[PDB]
Amino acid sequence: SYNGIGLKSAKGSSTSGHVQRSLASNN
Amino acid sequence: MKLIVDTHVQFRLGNVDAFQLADGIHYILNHIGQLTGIYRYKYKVMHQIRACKDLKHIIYYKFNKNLGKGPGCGFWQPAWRVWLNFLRGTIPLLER
Amino acid sequence: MPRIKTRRSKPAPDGFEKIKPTLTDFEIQLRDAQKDKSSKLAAKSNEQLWEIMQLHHQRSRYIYTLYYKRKAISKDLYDWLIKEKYADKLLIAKWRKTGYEKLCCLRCIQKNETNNGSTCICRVPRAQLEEEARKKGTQVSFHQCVHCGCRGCASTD
Amino acid sequence: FPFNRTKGKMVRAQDVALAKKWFLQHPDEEYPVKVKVSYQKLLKNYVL
Amino acid sequence: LYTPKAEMPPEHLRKIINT
Amino acid sequence: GKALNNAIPGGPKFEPLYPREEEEDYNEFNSIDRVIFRVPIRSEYKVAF
RNA sequence: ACAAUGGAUUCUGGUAUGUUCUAGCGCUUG
RNA sequence: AAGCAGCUUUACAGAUCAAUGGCGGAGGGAGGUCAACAUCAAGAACUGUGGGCCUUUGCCUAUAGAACUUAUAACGAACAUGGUUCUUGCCUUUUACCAGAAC
Ligand SMILES: O=P(O)(O)O[C@H]1[C@H](OP(=O)(O)O)[C@@H](OP(=O)(O)O)[C@H](OP(=O)(O)O)[C@@H](OP(=O)(O)O)[C@H]1OP(=O)(O)O
Ligand SMILES: [Mg+2]
Ligand SMILES: [Zn+2]
Ligand SMILES: [Zn+2]
Ligand SMILES: [Zn+2]
Repeated sequence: SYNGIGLKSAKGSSTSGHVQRSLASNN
Repeated sequence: MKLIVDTHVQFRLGNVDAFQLADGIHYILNHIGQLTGIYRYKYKVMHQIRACKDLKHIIYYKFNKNLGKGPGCGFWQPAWRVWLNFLRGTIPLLER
Repeated sequence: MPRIKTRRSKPAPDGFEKIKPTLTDFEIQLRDAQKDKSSKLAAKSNEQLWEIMQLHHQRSRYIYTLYYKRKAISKDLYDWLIKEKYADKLLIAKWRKTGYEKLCCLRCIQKNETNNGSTCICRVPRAQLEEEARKKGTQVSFHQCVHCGCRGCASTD
Repeated sequence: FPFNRTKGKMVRAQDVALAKKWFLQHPDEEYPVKVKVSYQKLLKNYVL
Repeated sequence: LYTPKAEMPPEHLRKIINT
Repeated sequence: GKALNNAIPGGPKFEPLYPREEEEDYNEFNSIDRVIFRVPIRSEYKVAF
């Protein structure tokens, strides 16, 4: 969910806006 | 309009089963972007063409539960309503 | 309920096989009347539309005289002929009225089709048309109405 | 609605949205990603 | 002074379009 | 979720209703040494209340 | 202890442009 | 509510068979992919009628009637398009477009 991360929109970004959590950052 | 009327002609001539008629109408309404070319002259129709594509994903994966990949799905009622509402707003446009 | 014999359609009642050769002869004349006989005149082209309105009248007079005049068909057969569009429900519904006994068709009494609020002139009695033309000193100029080519539907003549 | 009724007015054939209730619900986790977008994209037309 | 529309036969339309 | 520019996990995504968001006031109000961090404020918290 | 997936196509493109192409007799003089 | 009485009717035998009094009657019923005209988004909102004030309006007071629509607000348990303006997107110009707003 949009927990403060990601984009305002994917319209002008030229990306998809797909956010996935970094499995590397845990501790 | 003719492409939809012709399938009922093919059904009535006996050449086409009633399931193929339901599948044929379902094929037309979901493939207007490749059977007509209506997008060239009114590109706001890409909302309606992508609505009929997005409805097809909802219909197929509920129709094809425990069935294989194949043609015969003819639940054309959701995609029929899209073009009837597309025709609702282009009557005042084309009359002008 | 349609004209086409579908499977939703009800099978015909008992007296239908006696009257079926008479109704087929009206049905093959209507197929020959719609045949696109190519004619260049507007005077001839509506005269071919006039032949269809005559055959629609005559097919409905036959079902009218079977049931209302001579009582030769049952009410269940007569309701079947209306639902299967063999007879005009609303034109027969005028033949039962007193002034509209020999009514030409439903279009020739519409007060809104005409430029005046009037019926067609084929509704007018012929003896009335002879009288008004006698005062003018001419013969009557009406021959056939433009809607279906009638020559007088007035009940008195 | 409308199965809790026993009477009511007629609606048009246009107005009977058979597939509207499918995207007003959560799909499930089992659906692939190309059809979960179709649930979201039909919701977007519903909201507007 | 309003009577409704007169309900023509099907062949009357059919002859016009053939013509 | 459209008005707050949040994304419900199954819901739709929109444009910002107020895209002029990047302005800010330099102030001691919402700084890190002010805020107690106990529960992450989810987007479902922002939409429920 | 992560389930988040934007697009999409038509039209306006070096000979353009411009002119002439009375056959079938209009009364009299010439 | 069985039963008795009171009441209302009822097929009525009546009293009267008058003046009466009550209810019903002094140009139908069901409909129609028929038409016309009104009316359908607002102090939670309407109109008729009587009374008073000011000088008709408005207010106050008394009374009668309110169909349809509306509270997770709208005739439609449904859902398109266009114009203008602002802000973006695509990035040869335009049209056609992108996707948010306001009217
Ligand atoms: O090739 P796939 O990825 O497996 O997808 C196909 C494809 O649709 P999509 O490519 O958009 O998913 C077919 O559509 P076409 O493009 O070939 O026309 C569609 O059937 P239709 O051809 O009738 O549209 C078929 O659906 P199904 O095989 O279930 O009838 C569907 O396969 P999926 O079932 O995997 O979506
Ligand atoms: Mg230029
Ligand atoms: Zn006549
Ligand atoms: Zn006539
Ligand atoms: Zn006539």
